[PDB]
Amino acid sequence: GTCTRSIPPICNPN
Amino acid sequence: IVGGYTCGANTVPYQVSLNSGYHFCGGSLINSQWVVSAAHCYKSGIQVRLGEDNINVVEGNEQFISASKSIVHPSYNSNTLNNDIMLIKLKSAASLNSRVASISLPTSCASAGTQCLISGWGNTKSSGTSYPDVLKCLKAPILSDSSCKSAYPGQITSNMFCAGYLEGGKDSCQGDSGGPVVCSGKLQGIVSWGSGCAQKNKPGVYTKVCNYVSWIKQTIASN
Ligand SMILES: [Ca+2]
Repeated sequence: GTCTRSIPPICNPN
Repeated sequence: IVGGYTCGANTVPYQVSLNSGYHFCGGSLINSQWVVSAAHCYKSGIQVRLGEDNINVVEGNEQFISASKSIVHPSYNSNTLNNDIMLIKLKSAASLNSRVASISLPTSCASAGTQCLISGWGNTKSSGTSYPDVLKCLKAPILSDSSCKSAYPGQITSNMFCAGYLEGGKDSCQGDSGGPVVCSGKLQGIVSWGSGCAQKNKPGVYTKVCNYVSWIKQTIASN
């Protein structure tokens, strides 16, 4: 569920 | 920025916006020709926008300068986000003034509890999306290493630190990546990642700039 804070976010399954 | 406040025009004169036909990340001006941002903000065609307040209106004091070099840390790991740092060389030097100014690099790492200024044009909502026109600001403390690691087990490298508020409500967010965390007048952090935004027990995670001062200097000197 964790994501980078970019537009768009790059996210992990967690 | 969630739970922050309007900075005021050009009150954060090192803050830049990275633009590819839209704002997608922040960055920090560290001299007239070089910007620090996050490695995960890398793309072709970056235009650096300096002196910005309202990013949707030409107000005066803007400088738009193309990136001529976008240098991701060679050991950036896109899955762990270790070494999430990028150096951008401007195609021409920015004109430095009161509204466009560089921020100093650290001479030593910062300590837990020190108050820092985090800024950007990212989402201002922790649920849903609302993107501001003008630059937003947040005062936030550096958290202890044990608290950071307890919040994000197995995920915090020595090149990261946590900052913010475990009670929720105040944080950086999508669109703030690459922008500054400035503590005692030094660039100590780069907005990087987190679980959601402004969620309880999930602070922001930031690239630890003090570990990269030598790499930054050596990379600039050879480019
Ligand atoms: Ca503008």
